[PDB]
Amino acid sequence: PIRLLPWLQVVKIGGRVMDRGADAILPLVEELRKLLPEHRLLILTGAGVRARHVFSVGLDLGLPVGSLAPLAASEAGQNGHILAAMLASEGVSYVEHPTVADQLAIHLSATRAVVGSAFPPYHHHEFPGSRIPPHRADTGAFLLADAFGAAGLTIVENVDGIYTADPNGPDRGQARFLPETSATDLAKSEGPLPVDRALLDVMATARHIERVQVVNGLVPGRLTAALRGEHVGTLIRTGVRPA
Amino acid sequence: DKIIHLTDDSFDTDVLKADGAILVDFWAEWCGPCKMIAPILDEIADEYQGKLTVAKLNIDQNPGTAPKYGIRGIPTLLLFKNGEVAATKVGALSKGQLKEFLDANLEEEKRKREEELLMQRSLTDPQLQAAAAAAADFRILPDATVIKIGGQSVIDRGRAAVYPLVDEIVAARKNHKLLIGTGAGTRARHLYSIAAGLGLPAGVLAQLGSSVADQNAAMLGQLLAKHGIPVVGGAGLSAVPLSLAEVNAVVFSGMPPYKLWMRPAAEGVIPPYRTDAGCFLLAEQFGCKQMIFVKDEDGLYTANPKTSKDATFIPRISVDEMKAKGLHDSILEFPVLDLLQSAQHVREVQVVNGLVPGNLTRALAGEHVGTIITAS
Ligand SMILES: Nc1ncnc2c1ncn2[C@@H]1O[C@H](COP(=O)(O)OP(=O)(O)OP(=O)(O)O)[C@@H](O)[C@H]1O
Ligand SMILES: Nc1ncnc2c1ncn2[C@@H]1O[C@H](COP(=O)(O)OP(=O)(O)OP(=O)(O)O)[C@@H](O)[C@H]1O
Ligand SMILES: [Mg+2]
Repeated sequence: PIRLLPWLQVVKIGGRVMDRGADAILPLVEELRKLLPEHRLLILTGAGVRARHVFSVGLDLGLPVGSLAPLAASEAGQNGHILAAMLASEGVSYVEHPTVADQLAIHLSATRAVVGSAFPPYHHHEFPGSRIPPHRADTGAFLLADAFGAAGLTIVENVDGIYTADPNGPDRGQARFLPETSATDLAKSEGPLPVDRALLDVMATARHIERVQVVNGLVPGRLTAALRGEHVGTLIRTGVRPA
Repeated sequence: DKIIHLTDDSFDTDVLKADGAILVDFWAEWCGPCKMIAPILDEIADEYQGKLTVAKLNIDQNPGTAPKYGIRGIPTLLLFKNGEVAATKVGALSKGQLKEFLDANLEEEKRKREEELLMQRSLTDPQLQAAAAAAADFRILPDATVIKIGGQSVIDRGRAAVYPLVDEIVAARKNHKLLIGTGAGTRARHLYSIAAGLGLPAGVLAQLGSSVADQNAAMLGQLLAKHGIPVVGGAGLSAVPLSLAEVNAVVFSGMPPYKLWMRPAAEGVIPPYRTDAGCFLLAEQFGCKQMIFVKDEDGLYTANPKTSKDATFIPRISVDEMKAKGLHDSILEFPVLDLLQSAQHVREVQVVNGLVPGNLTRALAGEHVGTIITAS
């Protein structure tokens, strides 16, 4: 399988990072600004806390998973409009799912970076089993990053990376940092992760992307570093054998 | 212990001016049924840490408070919510009967803490995932049924296959509410072969296949237009409610909207989720009555009957029984059976021979003809 846009750098901004407002966003916008003359970025944005509120209302109404996914996905679309507005003076705009899928090469020939929703357009066709949509922001970013045969995917979280337990949870003392992991190893272990369990499932079927680094967007320089292959967070091996 | 020993004076600041639910025991050392509930009561104090606060008021030491609330029995448990008596429980209770009472009153409080958990904890967390599964199940179109009109199996054949099925559809429509989905076929097989030839990913192939399924929906929907049955899409299905209500049927394109975000297969660039998956998940999402796959064979056989001199027909089979038989080629895409097991609304599918007259009408009326693939 051919790499469609091999020069592409896919960067996913966590929804919970957006939720932090001006304190997290303003520095990140400067980091992103300084990155434009270095990389040809596709900046995909997560949903965060509003998706939870749409879930709490949606589930209280008894709505199925396929109803909740578009709703959740809409929130990611809004953080995208926010981020793109901050980068508008740099010629950056939020672009919709049909435009990402078909006209990305033109949009990236026109500008240095474009913002899009991280979430995939599964809509009604989301998978059952769980009342919570499985194919979320991290999953949607990876499926798209691997589809385009891009140079890489970088997840921008509000934590240093993946830990043995939630670092902001009750057992935070018994949580230790993981500099490296396998998608297989994380899938086997049960409990919470800063990434979707669906992302690890889709990484098993990956074609091009070998590692996905999870980095702290609240620390300026991390994203810049990760994009240069510098190990500044958790590297997740996908299980795509090199040459 | 977490149990607070109250006094006549302390009752204003410890009970009335205290936030959150409080359970107060109006007890006395002489009272037999008190001596019985007392160990049960300091036990629930720990079992209900942060949920409820237990309080005790010995009447013999504090005799003022009891007559204020009309306490004419011992023990009497009063559940205080913001300085007002919410619920009362006079007499002795068992361990289980006390929880039964507390829970039936603290439902709104439990709902509020579960909501808080759904907004603080990660979506990957198992406790959050388990609490969500416990939510209510709503069926959007429950009296509706989803039908797949095969691309290669029927639409690619043309008039001889399509025209009779249209007649069955226009008629059945009077009694049942139908969501008619289309397949793709040989034009999609050709695109796949060309695209694969170039090494294009499944995401790209998925978009190609989608168009053939759109053409078939446009062709099928044209023969039904005189009957008022419309063709739907737009990735939102905004037109489906009105059409199902008024004309009782719609024609949609069976392809999932995944496009470039299509999950690839284990190996190869053929999209694993095609029109069988697109149709099934639309039946699963709306919470439809049944899911019927209209094909060119009586149902499932031991092997492909087009490439088998003698194959045994299977009228009823489960997905586990199918996987265990190891099907070389199935009547339906392998991932549809994996989705059928995970399904919440459509816990079985039916395959019928649309080339045989009446098969659709008979399957629609509920009568089992062809193969029924059950989830468990
Ligand atoms: N094993 C873990 N390692 C690291 N963080 C964890 C782990 N388990 C849970 N967490 C929690 O996950 C949080 C990240 O939240 P989450 O992944 O829901 O947000 P997001 O990625 O910004 O959102 P979105 O899915 O909308 O893009 C961290 O702040 C941390 O509290
Ligand atoms: N064991 C089997 N039993 C019955 N039919 C089988 C079996 N193995 C293979 N088949 C064949 O599998 C085919 C499944 O249907 P078909 O290929 O027409 O898909 P379709 O509904 O047109 O979908 P698409 O849009 O992907 O083309 C049938 O033509 C059938 O003859
Ligand atoms: Mg995350």
